[PDB]
Amino acid sequence: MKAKEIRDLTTSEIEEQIKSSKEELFNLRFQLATGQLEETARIRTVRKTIARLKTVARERE
Amino acid sequence: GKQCFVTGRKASTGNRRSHALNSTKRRWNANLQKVRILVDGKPKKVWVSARALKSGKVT
Amino acid sequence: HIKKGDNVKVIAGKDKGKEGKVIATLPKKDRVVVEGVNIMKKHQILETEAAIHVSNVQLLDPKTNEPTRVGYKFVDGKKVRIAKKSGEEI
Amino acid sequence: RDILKRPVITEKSSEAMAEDKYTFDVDTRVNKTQVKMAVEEIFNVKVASVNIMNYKPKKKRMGRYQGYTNKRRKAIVTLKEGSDDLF
RNA sequence: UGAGUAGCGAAAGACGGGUGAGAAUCCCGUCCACCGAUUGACUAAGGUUUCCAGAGGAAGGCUCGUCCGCUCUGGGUUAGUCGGGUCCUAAGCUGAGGCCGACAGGCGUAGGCGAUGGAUAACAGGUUGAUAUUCCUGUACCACCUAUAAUCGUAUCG
RNA sequence: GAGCUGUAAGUAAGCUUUGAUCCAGAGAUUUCCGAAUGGGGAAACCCAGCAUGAGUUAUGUCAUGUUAUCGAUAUGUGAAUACAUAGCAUAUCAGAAGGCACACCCGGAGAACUGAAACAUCUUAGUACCCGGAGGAAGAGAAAGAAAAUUCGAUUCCCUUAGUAGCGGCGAGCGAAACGGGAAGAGCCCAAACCAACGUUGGGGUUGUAGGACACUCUAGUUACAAAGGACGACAUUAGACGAAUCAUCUGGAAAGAUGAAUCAAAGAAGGUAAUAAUCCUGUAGUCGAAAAUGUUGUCUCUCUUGAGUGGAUCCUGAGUACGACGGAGCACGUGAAAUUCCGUCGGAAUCUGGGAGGACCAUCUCCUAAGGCUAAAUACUCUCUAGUGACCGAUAGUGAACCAGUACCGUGAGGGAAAGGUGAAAAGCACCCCGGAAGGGGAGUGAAAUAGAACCUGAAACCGUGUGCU
Repeated sequence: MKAKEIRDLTTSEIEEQIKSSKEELFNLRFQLATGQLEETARIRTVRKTIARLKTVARERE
Repeated sequence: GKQCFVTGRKASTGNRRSHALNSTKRRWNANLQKVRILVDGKPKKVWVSARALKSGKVT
Repeated sequence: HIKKGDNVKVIAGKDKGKEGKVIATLPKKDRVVVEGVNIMKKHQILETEAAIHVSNVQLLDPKTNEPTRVGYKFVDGKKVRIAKKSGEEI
Repeated sequence: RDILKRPVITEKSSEAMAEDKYTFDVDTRVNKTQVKMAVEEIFNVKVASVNIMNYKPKKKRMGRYQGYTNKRRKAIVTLKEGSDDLF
């Protein structure tokens, strides 16, 4: 039971994958490897958004 | 794995007895013959017992 | 059962018959922390409070300020808590 | 893609930066041709050559229970132009 | 109990200076001593991190230990040419159909798997505490793709 | 309906009354190996083809689908060899494969140790082991039966008959049935005579008081068998919610104990609370509650459907079958005076005036109708799911395993196989001072207790040390 606010068109769903996954999660991991990253709880927050994004995408086949 | 095609005869098992009643295992085999019979496709050679060939069967 | 930020009276223990205010709740171990009772000394040396069993405290009546039990009657569509020996809503 | 996992910052890699050689941890089941095409699209840098090597799990025991670490694949990439600018 | 008894697994060490709570046993230097068709240098099998650096002394070391193939924390293995696969087959193994056999299964054709063998393109020098025909420097080679060209439409490939 | 991010500490950074974390029903994603199925292989690896697509002036590179074997159905399908038929290339198939509870059941094949105080017939024993086929049960099942009454009426299981009749180097030993008392309890469908097509498909027909075809005036859907697909509301599981009643004093660190006074009870089962509690907490007796999925049931839909007797010209009622001889097996019954029924070889019948049985065989009486096929219930067993019990164990016991045990460890391999539970109510797990390099110890402090200090509840013996009265 979470906030399923994602209701936009299917074309914008693909736009929200490269943004959320490719450039946000990837950048947050290299920052921690050298070590500059506070607010480390954000790693989980981005990961769960990607799970929600692909769940609604499969619901529309 | 040899059996009569027409009826289904197969070998059995039993005892061989002597005068002193000593028993050993033996087998009774069927009198199968390799005979060509009529088949829907090619006429092939199958194992048919001599009893089946009685009463009139094709060849 | 015993929500935090309530007024309770201790009926068993060293500090029995002493009113206090609940400041923490540990439902996994069924332990309740009451303000001003069960003082502990830890060599680190500081003085703080320890936990007490939930079965040693009773809620205080709003009117008589006496220990009592808890009941429910479904006054509204939701569920509310009342007190035995009276009818006042906690 | 997300073939690269983490950058490697060690004492041997620090002297390898002077030769424009960067050390990354990559996926176990990828070839260096795939790693070659992954740097060029993320940092927009023209690469020269890629080396790669494999390791083995190490038996490390803490407390009372023995176990093994994960197998590691390490890649070294040589750049002719630009700079990755690791922080 | 045997009893503070047997043993402590082929062998040459001496001294000076340091570290240290503690030194015959650990580091540095000098002398003497032993092997040298090997106790020297590589590599196949096998073992799987025992390899490097900085710390430690409960247990392991047949004594001691400030030391270690032992404990803790971090590091280390880079290939178009080297060995193997995208090449080839010995001896053997497995075999579509097929033959035989109470069952389970046995044998065997075409065809495959299978090196200890055949075929196959690179050398020299330098560098770290740990990698070197792998990194770097200099000079090469082999296969494949792309755009004009000498010469070519009987060429050319098979 | 208020805290949460498991054991697991602990430190960070976070989420939550705009309903975190948790419980239940329903969906989506699900790497690689493994029947493993594109080919190979030393399982968890390597190497490809075909069709699209993503990037490169172009190769290299990558992603998504598909390509095993056998079998069953349509099409094209020279051979040798005139037409054909073996081989072949495609298209389709919730077709098959492998595992599972080393329990229950049915088949194939089938020991020895042991007893007979030796041993060969016999026994162990049709047991152990192996292979095959299933099912939630399997197997048997609708009289060619049991018997001798002025009879019964499919099969299965329990009691009794009974250690009886019998079998037996008549030794050791093996060992029944019918009657009678009970659990449960329904019976049907095919081949033939006959009827019309082009040997085929429909109708008709299923039996012993003899049935039917043929000629004669001739009317209950049973989806557990009896023919096979679907639509109609009530209970039961898979989360839960309400739910009566106690206050004082003494000892003590703590009261539930003792002394006194009260209350409830369709609730005095149990567990936890600083000690032994019907009235402190979770509960119990009683009642209520279901989005959604899954079972059972019963009132209409729906799908089939010809209900009765006298006459018997003629015809039909299961063939290499019954039976016999030879060599075996099984019936409690060891070939024996051995009926009853199975296998291998060889001979080989009759057609209601027919045929079989009543323990060799013949005659008379009585009963029945083989050579085709299905069928629930009473019966047997537990790897699992929920709820309970015991004059059963309490850490050398109880499962090998109360601890992360089929683990350590041992062996090339199949395989074998351990030891280890307890601080305190609450970590409140010793701030601080002194001896060291540290381990350890003496104070102080927490605690009712620290000889309860994590090698932690009590703490026997063997054994090892110190000091003392007599010798």
